[PDB]
Amino acid sequence: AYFDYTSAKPVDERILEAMLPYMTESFGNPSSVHSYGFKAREAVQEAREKVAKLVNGGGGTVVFTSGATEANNLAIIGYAMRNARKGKHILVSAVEHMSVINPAKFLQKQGFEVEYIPVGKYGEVDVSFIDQKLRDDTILVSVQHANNEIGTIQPVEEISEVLAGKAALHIDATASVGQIEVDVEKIGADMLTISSNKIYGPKGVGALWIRKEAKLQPVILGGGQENGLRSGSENVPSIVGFGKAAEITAMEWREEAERLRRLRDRIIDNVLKIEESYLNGHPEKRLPNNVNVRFSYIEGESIVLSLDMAGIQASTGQPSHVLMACGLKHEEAHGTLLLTLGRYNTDEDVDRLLEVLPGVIERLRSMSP
Amino acid sequence: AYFDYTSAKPVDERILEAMLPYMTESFGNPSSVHSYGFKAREAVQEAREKVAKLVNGGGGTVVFTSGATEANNLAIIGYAMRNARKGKHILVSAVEHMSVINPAKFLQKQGFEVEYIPVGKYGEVDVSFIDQKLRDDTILVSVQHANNEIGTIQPVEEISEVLAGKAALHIDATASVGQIEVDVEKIGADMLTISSNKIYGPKGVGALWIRKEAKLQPVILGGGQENGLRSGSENVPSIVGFGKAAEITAMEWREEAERLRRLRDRIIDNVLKIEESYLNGHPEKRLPNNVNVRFSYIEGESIVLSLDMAGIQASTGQPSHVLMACGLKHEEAHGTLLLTLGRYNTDEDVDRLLEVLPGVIERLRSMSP
Ligand SMILES: Cc1ncc(COP(=O)(O)O)c(CN)c1O
Ligand SMILES: Cc1ncc(COP(=O)(O)O)c(CN)c1O
Ligand SMILES: [Ca+2]
Ligand SMILES: [Ca+2]
Ligand SMILES: [Cl-]
Ligand SMILES: [Cl-]
Repeated sequence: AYFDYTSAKPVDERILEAMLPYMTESFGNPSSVHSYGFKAREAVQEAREKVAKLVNGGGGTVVFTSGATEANNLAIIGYAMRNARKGKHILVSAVEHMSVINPAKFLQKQGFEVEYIPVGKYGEVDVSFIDQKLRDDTILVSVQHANNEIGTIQPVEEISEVLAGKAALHIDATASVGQIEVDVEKIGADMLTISSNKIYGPKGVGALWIRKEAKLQPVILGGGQENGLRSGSENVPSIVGFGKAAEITAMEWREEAERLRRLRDRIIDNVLKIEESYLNGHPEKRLPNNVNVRFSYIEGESIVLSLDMAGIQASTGQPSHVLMACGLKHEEAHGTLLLTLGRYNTDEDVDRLLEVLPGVIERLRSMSP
Repeated sequence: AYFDYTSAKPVDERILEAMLPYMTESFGNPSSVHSYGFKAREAVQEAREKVAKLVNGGGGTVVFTSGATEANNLAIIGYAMRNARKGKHILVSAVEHMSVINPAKFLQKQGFEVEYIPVGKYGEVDVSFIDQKLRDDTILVSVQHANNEIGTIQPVEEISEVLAGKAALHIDATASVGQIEVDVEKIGADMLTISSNKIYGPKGVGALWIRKEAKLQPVILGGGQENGLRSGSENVPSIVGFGKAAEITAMEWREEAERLRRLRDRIIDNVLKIEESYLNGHPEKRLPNNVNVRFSYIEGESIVLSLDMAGIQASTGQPSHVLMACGLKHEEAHGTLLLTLGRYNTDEDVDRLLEVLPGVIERLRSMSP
């Protein structure tokens, strides 16, 4: 029973089917000026449209990348380096993915003033902090749409109203696309990170959606693909799969989200029956697929081990920077179990989790001094 | 009939077969600490071994990337930024791929002294130039193993002897792996770029092989995968395909090279029967898969168009920086046709090319004033 979807997902069989013809039969380079080239270019353009449409991104351009990490690097470093003449103050949430944090830290070494936005006890960013700390030399703000570790949905719409026409807003939507509504006009994104595999597309591809008139400096240099912003011969099969994923997700995500919510709530209601159990992240303003719970007197790693031994895959998340930002003590954060759900989970999976987990907690507590 | 293999290749059916299980069934993240994670990690390690073995790279480490462009960026910018305290003089060949040149140009903006190595009339780099221009503050030299446009094989072994224990040698081997012998001990590479699709693996993956004790600064920042040098969740299916490609290439490349040579020589012998036809690149020290010819009074683009119309895919290569570096005039470089061969070419393809091409040249010349 697999409850580790936020670490990796399976490629939907429908997506694979769409990809395969581009591997072997129609394998052209989109830059080539012959019929094989043309078909590849047409496939890429299509795929590009399907990704844009998913997030209502007609007001900007999709840039294909090798995944969310590269796209986050491009958003943070690409925008900041390109726009540094307008100011060098940057605001980054304390609970961002490391593929946003470490680029921010790189910019600190390049002379940018990076100020981290604190979060409250459920991991919600402090919007009054952003309003207070916003300056005329603030050029960029990065706040994730939601947190993939503790599930909390961020108030990005409220943030966008604070930042309107003063600083660019980068929103990492890796955890939210296909889970909750992601409309770059509603949330006011200027840049939006998207992961292919998080919507059951192929690994190894993703995108940064960039709003019209937002200028970036490329990170990857070369033959000038992606209109100069991201060089390298197009990975047409992965792009096509990503496109198919996006189209499928546009049609199916609302139903899937409700199904996952149903399984999530079953898990949470019952797991919290365990003595001295605690939910991490917001209990309602929360991704449909996320259950993050900690247990007194226990190590998360041993839960994960015990669950593995019983054929259940899970995660725990140097303790998590996210949990520490919410104010957990070292000992509290060490007892954390992360169950993340997905397209192929069943009621039987949840039955199985719920039959095993209470005894796992009991045994590990028997061991605590 | 497809003669544009250096723009894109088909994925070998055997490679696809190896990849597929990791798409849907065994889809774990190698960083995950459960059975799905373990299998993914084992697959990646294996694949990694198979790529290293192909280039005799036991004396270093394979770093997986999204392809040759990213790997070239990593080699040039990663090494240079990391080692800049030892000097900031860099030597780059005049005929390098743009995914080496544009990173070099980026470094020029960062205060590095980049000096371009000239080539002679067949595109061979001037080794006496390198010896003359090598200084105690030269930290890096980038010379491709061979040129994918004009086919010329570079004297990298001789270059390595000049540079032994004074400057790092980066060799872009994107055009050579699987065509000619690539042994990083024989050619003295400190960093070696490898492309997956160039050996009929999946697009969207490649590697930089890095010799032990060579230090690089990462370009892509995040979760610290690839031992910190290249962050991002592993694209396990593409890595596995790359690995399979490498294993297959180790076994089959010598036979394939001879077959391609046989087809190449047929083409060259007969195409040069055309009046005022000229081979570009060295006629013997040349990749088995490369035919680059120009024709007086003609535009390469119209040849390519005419060939497309007859169901033959080819290429022409702001004129090519490679051809201009060899000293061609604008008008000469504009008349260039690039036929690149591959695993699936047949004698019938060559028959077809040779039946069509002479009449194509005649018609286009009828049009010249
Ligand atoms: C010799 C050489 N170097 C590297 C590259 C870059 O490869 P890619 O566009 O697949 O990233 C190319 C272009 N196919 C090449 O032929
Ligand atoms: C919210 C979030 N941001 C982006 C990433 C980076 O994704 P990847 O490792 O696939 O590049 C992750 C890690 N899965 C994530 O969950
Ligand atoms: Ca603006
Ligand atoms: Ca050394
Ligand atoms: Cl909160
Ligand atoms: Cl020469």
